[PDB]
Amino acid sequence: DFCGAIIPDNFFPIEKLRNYTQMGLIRDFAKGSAVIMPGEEITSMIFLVEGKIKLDIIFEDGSEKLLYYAGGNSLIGKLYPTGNNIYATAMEPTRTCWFSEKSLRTVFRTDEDMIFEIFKNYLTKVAYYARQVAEMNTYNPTIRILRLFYELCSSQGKRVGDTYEITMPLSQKSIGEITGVHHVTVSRVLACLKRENILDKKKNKIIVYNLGELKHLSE
Amino acid sequence: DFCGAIIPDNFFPIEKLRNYTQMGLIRDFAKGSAVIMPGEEITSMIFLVEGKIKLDIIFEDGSEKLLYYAGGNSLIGKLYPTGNNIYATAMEPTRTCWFSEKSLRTVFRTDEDMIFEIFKNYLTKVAYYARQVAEMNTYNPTIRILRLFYELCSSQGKRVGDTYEITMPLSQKSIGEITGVHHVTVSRVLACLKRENILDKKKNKIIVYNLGEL
Ligand SMILES: O=C(O)Cc1ccc(O)c(Cl)c1
Ligand SMILES: O=C(O)Cc1ccc(O)c(Cl)c1
Ligand SMILES: O=C(O)Cc1ccc(O)c(Cl)c1
Repeated sequence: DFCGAIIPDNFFPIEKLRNYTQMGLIRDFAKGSAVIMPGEEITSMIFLVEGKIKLDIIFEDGSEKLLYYAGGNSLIGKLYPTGNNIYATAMEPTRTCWFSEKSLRTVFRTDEDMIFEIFKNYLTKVAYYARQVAEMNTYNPTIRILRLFYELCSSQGKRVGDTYEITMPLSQKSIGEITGVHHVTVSRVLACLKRENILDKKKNKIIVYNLGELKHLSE
Repeated sequence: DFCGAIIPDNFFPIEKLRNYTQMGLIRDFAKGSAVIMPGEEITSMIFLVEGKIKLDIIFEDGSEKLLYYAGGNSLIGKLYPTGNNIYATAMEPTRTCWFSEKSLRTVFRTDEDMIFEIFKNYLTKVAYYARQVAEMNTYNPTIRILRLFYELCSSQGKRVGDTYEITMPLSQKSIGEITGVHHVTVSRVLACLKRENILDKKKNKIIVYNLGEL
């Protein structure tokens, strides 16, 4: 039920939509191709059967920002017009299933539970972005990075000996995209955390040596 | 079906839920009372039958921010736990209707259209906050105040003579709450826009003398 998200990646997946894909339209996308073209008006939920999509917002002046990443069993909830210009691209070969409003009616008539999984998915997203705005108005850049690593360890940290391991690739670029923080500050904070023997943000893994001090510093 | 919003106030109203409130639980709140108490686990959608609610988030250090205002026909979508601490107060006497998951099944088994109205309401909320995150990572505080005014004018501004008039109560305080800007910046921007002959943020109205400039 739990509709929390720490990072804007794989928001509340709904594997069970796989059972309904013959009610929608299968559309495939080569690596680097546009799932949602800039300016295109989308009026379908887009279910990600397999692959990976990066979904950005583009402003009036052409400026572009990450909204989220999506992988297998993710849902793009763009059933109605929103006034935002979205650009979504396939990061690898990607199979999607596009569900119109009418096709969704057929889904819910078959399985009423699908309704509530989609509410979960929407709610996850609201809670994540609403919190993020508030947090950006409350904590400074270094604090946001520390709060991110703390929350991530608290959530996903697996006790390996005297440490917690977070088994994920989280690049410096992505931490910047997520936190809004510029690259030099991201570099500097990561480097201190490692020099202070607190955490070591590696390529394929984050090792937290001293979670109590990360928590303390995040405050 | 338009799911845009400029102001985090009265997100996508669903007046038709008025038809189904006998399927939920009616709860009234006096002015100043908590609809959602800080630290309360909410597992209900809450429909606002009449009145007005200010809905905030609270962080672990007790610091607090506005998420949104809500009036008649508004929906609070907190059906499941989110991990956020939410405090929602009645700004005037307010009648609410709480829908559990169970009761929402009853509603949807009666009228399938209500599922899509709820999707519209959620979508409007995701589109609002997601844009705002990105906006905050792209544009400095002053530019976000100027974007607020321009967007407001070209959606709601009625072309009256030489100027542009937007009929709404938008206080300096709430301009800050929305844009994330400190009160002193908001004053020093607004008193500029009047002095330059571009905008006047009077109490009840907003008069844009030059939209091209804005
Ligand atoms: O990934 C698949 O399920 C099939 C698929 C989809 C999209 C593509 O561009 C390719 Cl090469 C294959
Ligand atoms: O399309 C929008 O404006 C925002 C958005 C983007 C992607 C999604 O999955 C959702 Cl629910 C909304
Ligand atoms: O509960 C949250 O975490 C955020 C939130 C608040 C109010 C709402 O109406 C929704 Cl859909 C989400």
